[PDB]
Amino acid sequence: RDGYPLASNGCKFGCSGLGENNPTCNHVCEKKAGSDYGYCYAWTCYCEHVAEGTVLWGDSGTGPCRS
Repeated sequence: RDGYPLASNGCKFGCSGLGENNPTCNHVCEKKAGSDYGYCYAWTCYCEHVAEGTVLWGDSGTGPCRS
């Protein structure tokens, strides 16, 4: 299951312009998603094979990500 639902209106995984060092998006994807498919454009991070039952409400970069 793809991971582009952006459940958390604030942020899904790492990657966040207006935020601290939240590069977890890398390990996160290759950890629970066990895949190297990530998409970061704005203040947030996307991934594949993460929405397959897993959770999605902000990782480390979450918080001051997007409104």
